[PDB]
Amino acid sequence: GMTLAALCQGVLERLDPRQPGRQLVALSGAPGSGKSTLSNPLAAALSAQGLPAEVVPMDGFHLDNRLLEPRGLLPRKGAPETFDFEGFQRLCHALKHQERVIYPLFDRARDIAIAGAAEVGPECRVAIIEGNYLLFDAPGWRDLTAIWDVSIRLEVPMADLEARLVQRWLDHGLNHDAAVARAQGNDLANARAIEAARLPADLTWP
Repeated sequence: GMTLAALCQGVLERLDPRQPGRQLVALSGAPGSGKSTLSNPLAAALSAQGLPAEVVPMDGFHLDNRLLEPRGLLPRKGAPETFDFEGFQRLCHALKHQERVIYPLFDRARDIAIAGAAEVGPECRVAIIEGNYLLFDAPGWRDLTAIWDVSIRLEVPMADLEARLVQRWLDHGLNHDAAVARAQGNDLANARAIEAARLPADLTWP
């Protein structure tokens, strides 16, 4: 019930042109929410209105499997406790007042996070930070809401998330039974934890 145009305008109205440094806009979804398909056009819309914006994903902050494994966390990769929270938090802080900030990008195919893979530069006025746990009512995570200048929740029904996740796994070459089991495991449990621990957003799409 909201157009991208109205989303862009709503973000702009809520930002403060007089505010020193870089502004942060959070877009929080769940696994399967397709959040990157919203954040990127939003970045482009804002840039077109004279606010150069870029999308900064949180995925680069996954711990490596070599850490997760001995901790018994490997089967839950994607869960909040499988992220470098303190490192992500440090990035969010750096983005406000550092001119130039290097950060990691997650390589899905290789199932690793690559350090030194991306940079937010001084020309960027707004960072749209996208992730699953940006409005998440848990220790540490809940403190992030204080950092955001504007926050957006991407709201997708659980049923829709599931279907999208199964397709994901089907694409990966899993058969249907397997794809369902895989999705119903981790991803959907995370989606559920997210729904169970919602912090309020400035704006909700759609």
